[PDB]
Amino acid sequence: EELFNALPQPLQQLSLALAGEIPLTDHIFEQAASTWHVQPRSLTYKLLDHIPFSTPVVVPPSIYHSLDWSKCFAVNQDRVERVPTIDDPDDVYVPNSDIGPLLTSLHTIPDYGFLHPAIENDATTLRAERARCASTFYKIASSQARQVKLDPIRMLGFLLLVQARPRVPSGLVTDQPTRRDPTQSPALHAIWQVMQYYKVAGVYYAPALVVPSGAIWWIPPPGKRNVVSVQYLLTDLINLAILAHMTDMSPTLELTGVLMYLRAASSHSHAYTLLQMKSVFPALSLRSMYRNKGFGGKAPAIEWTEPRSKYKFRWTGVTQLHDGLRPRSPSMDVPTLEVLTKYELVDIGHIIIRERNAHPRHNHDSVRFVRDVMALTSGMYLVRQPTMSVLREYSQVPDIKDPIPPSAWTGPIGNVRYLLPSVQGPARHLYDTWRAAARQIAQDPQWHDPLNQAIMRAQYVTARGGSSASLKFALKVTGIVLPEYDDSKVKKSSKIYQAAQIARIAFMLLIAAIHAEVTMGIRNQVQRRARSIMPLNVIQQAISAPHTLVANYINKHMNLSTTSGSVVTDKVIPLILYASTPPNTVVNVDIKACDASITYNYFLSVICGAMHEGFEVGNADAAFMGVPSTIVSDRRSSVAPYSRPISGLQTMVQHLADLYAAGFRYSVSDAFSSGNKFSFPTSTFPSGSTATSTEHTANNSTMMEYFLNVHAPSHVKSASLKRILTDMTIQRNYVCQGDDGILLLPHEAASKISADDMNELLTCLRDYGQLFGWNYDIDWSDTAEYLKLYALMGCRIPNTSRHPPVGKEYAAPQTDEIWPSLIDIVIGHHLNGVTDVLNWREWLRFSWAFACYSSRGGYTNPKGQSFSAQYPWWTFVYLGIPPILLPGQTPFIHSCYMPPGDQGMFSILNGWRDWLISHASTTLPPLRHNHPVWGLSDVPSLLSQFGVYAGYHAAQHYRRPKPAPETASSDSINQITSDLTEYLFYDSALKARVMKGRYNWERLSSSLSLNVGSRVPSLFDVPGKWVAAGRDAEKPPPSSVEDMFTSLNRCIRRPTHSFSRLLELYLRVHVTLGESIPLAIDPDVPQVAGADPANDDHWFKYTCLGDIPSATRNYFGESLFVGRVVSGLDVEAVDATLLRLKILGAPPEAFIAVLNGIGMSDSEAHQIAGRISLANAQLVQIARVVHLSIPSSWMTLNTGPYIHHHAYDFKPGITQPSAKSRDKSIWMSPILKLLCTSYAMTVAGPVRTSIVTEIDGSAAALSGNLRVWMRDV
RNA sequence: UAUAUAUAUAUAUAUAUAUAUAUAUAUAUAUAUAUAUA
RNA sequence: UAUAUAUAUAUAUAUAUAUAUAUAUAUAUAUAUAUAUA
RNA sequence: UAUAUAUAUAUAUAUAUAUAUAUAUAUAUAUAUAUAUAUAUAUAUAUAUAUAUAUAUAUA
Repeated sequence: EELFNALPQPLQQLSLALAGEIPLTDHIFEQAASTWHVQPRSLTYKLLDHIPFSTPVVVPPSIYHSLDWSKCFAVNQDRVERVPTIDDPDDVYVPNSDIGPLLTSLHTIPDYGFLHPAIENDATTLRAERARCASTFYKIASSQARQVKLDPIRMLGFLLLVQARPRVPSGLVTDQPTRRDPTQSPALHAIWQVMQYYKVAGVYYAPALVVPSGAIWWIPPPGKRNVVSVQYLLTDLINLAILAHMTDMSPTLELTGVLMYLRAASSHSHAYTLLQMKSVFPALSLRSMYRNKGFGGKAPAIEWTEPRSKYKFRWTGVTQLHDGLRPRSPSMDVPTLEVLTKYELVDIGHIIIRERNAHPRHNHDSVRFVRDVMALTSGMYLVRQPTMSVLREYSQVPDIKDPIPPSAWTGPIGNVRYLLPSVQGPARHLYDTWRAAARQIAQDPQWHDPLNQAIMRAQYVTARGGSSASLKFALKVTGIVLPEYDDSKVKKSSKIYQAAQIARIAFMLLIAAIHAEVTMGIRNQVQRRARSIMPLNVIQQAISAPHTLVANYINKHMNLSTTSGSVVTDKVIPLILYASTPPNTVVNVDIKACDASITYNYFLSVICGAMHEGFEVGNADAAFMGVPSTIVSDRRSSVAPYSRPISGLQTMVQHLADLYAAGFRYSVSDAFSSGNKFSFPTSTFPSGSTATSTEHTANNSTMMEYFLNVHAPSHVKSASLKRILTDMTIQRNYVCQGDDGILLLPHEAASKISADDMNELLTCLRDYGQLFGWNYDIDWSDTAEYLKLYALMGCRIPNTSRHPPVGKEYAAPQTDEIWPSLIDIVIGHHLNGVTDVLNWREWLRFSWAFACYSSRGGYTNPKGQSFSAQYPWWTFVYLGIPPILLPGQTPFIHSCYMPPGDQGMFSILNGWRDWLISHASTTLPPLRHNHPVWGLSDVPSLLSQFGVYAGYHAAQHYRRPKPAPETASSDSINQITSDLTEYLFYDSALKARVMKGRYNWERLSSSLSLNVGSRVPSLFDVPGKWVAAGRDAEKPPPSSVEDMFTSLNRCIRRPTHSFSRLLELYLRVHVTLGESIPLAIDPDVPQVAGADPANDDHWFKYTCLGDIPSATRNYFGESLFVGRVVSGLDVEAVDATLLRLKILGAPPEAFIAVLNGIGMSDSEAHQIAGRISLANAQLVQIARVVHLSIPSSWMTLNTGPYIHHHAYDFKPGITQPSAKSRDKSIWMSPILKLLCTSYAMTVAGPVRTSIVTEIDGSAAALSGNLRVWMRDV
């Protein structure tokens, strides 16, 4: 491969290491990283010359047809709009224009350019129209290019490097070498052809270059001109090329994707063109697979347990597939082909359909094909001008087909109107439901509990926030002089900052401020319009409390919130799998825009009236959250009007209804556009975070229930449909979360419902939603779409396109981040490639290349010095990336499921133990006195020679700079503290409780001499945590950066030869692997697409353990003792301390002090303390006391039973008696089991039984040291 | 000039039957290559 | 040279899918004729 | 409306006193580490004295 010869020497070495030829070393690790940072990026394109492509792809010159930008922008009413070219009002995206004329030249790199300083000045100072339009166009065009985790060229360099040389085979019988090869990929050939336009003297000038402040462009010569779309096309091509290789797809499918992108790029508005024909691929493949005759195969047999509210499922065998079970819904070929005819891409459909017809039976190949084809959709984070986005989304109002007549209301109650009893229909149903819930909320001593009140107030504060300026204005307007703490370096717009200002003020004085402006933000998306973030101010968030509370009660006490408890997201996995099984018919539904359709004229007025009436049952004089009862005029009786008191809850409703009727008033201040901030109101619900899911899920459930039980039976025609539609209820037939929803039909007896009845049913539902202005957007394709998860016949399909390898969202014109953060990006990037099942061997190779580039970085003072550093590669091992090849071992023996942290280290060393010991003896002189785990052979020196300690400690170092304090600012720190504590401790009982607990605790901890300095979670530190978070949200000063680099280097250079005490002790255990465990399911049945004999290790791991989490006796430790806690503190810290105390045998008052330290009253403290026992605790619950946790990668596997009865901590016939844990086994055995299973999961291949065989020291010695360490911390 | 109904012709779509072509799967025969045995 | 296994090609048979042609039925559009109304 | 004088209030500057916070220096106490000195114990080396053995020289 001449390309391998083209690489420079260090990169050739790195490629050899990645191929598994040689063990990786820090030396070559640096040489590769360094040289990448010094050579120009264009050379990566230069590498493409040495690929003899043989693919049938032609790049039409139609691409280079820049449409003039001047006609794509205009300003009216002093705002820069997009003025769409086509008559479609949605063409509001970046056009296809030549950016060239707007460029100057840089002094550093003369070839590339940036915006004219003249243009931006005139747009800023003169507000000149054309200047502003040019600026806006330049800003957004640059931003669209910036939507990548790093420069795409670097990723392309990674792909070439790994693909430059075939990987060496391992000894495994399932290690199939790659079937795909270069010179056959249409993507790379396409990149070659298109890039031929950008060379002048064989130099291959990149069309653009991304920088921290955005992206720069190259000035074209007089002959040529660069269209911004080309850059986007390159990114899509590179992303597709990487994905195709990792997914190992046929070149034909990649060919179709290339043609797909080219056609989109040829026309104007590359983004808009792609967006229009988005769903073509899933419709062609996923929605229509088995609509033929030769159907068959094996399918999972999943059963839903009787208490369906618990969402518990059981795998109970397999089911043979046959024609009677084949999908009933019509295919999707006709509409898709009709759409494709518009863009004359019918060939793509013909190719896809013909290829699809080669999979008549459901098996691994079929789903693998589906996974690959669905991976063809564009992975670009689309971005448009926020001004257009806000103008296009919130300009919608629902259309009600039968409005509530005005005569249907009673007389006013000051603001609200009650609903007349004579009114029926869905509105009546909605009214009663909310009213009933309001009644239940009304009398509930759960509130007025001071602890619960603390939870609600604390829930309102986060590091982020907004609308602070509106807050300061509104209160200053009403004569309220708020405090300030600027010297305490914390952002004013933080929700924390405004909360501190409010602490002292009597609440009712603030009531006028709730009718104030709210700022807004935008977050871009991959396959849809960008999302919206609308953070209310703290006061508004407080007022809306009743709305949330009632919604919560509706959810938690009707359909159990339809999984909106979100305890572990994986509970939806078995649900959709069950929903997609052949015996069941499922329908996917979701509100078209629930945020935009909920409104006051129809919905909120009804809810407000119901809540206000529902609160009538209760003491009319009972203040709630500092809101006192007031007098309101009642005008229900025209003959006898009067005024009566109303409780604080009702007063809240009175104002809340007023606000909703007035409509939200937003203020847009987009930065990408130029000087165009303004404010306009809308009825669109905020819906900026999970706090909105409760309301929409409640209304979603309510309307669905009424439709099923009342509207549909009264209106449908088919008698058979009526027969099956009856005996159906939401609690066992429907789930939802926000707009999203799933509806599944009762099992038709050995049969399926007529599509005719389905059409009748679906039609009526659409009309039902049309009544009150909900577009239901339903579909029926015998698949499962819920929370962006896809299941087909009980097999999960990872939609990889939603996690593009290169793409990353950036919501601001500047990246605003520092170099070390890139490491965390790499770690998160790699995990997705594990969550989604890719070719695990090749994905690992690519990951290391990414890591190598990220391993190095530098910084420069605003005026002064530069700084630099880089990590030894062992860091990434500690961070959770398996090594490819260790010295003395064979490559590719470590599975991706290897746990991060100490566990991964221990497992690696445990396997590597014997070779290290023997090799150290030959190579080095013995150490001077005996070692606990090692002999005299002195492996630690060898590890230092490998730089293991350097990497091990380097990964421990922090990666974000720290802000500095000040003393007059500390007066503000105290002022900030005092007020935060004041806001937290509204009453006095909590303060007395915490103070008593803290005083007793330190007294006990010192006098009993457990230890001193134990940072125990307590409420007094919660404000401190808030303050630190608030100060951290600020951009750090350069001095902090310099401290980081210096500290990091010193930590790297310091010669240390010891791990943490825990890892040192963990090495004392010897673990061995026996035979394979009995299988969970039939290996024939596919469960996750791509986890097949080709991708062996995933296929092994899933097959052995089974995917369905089925903790019938374990419950994965979710039964934490402290169900109710305040924000800021960590439950996982609290229970760990409690168990640690219990193991240490502390006296009960120690528990009492600790519990009282977090607000628990003495009585409940005793009650809680009594529950603490080593028996009822779960394996993971107790094992976490020493930070032994379950890796996130395991959350999709049924590891419970294995850990329970497959990891033998003491097998009688194998273990040495020295390792017998004896009585301490009650808390020793879980630790050993966790270590054992971690090692077993580390190695590749099938899961084997794990057995402790020996502890070098006695088990007693191990337990004693552990108790010491537990007492120390 | 227009609307409605009926008949006839032509075009398009859907269903069924027959013929031809192409693709895929399975079986059998023949040829060629590679491996093993004699 | 023969046997056995694997791969590829060609021929024949059977099944499935798609396309094209012809026939029949149904729907829609257009033209022409006839009737009725304006 | 203005000027001059006196009194009172508010703001700004400067000086002095008191309180609180932060930094620096000095003193005292306590803990830990290192060095040195003195005493006691054990080991090793060297020197001197006495006894015994062996070798060599001289005398009888």
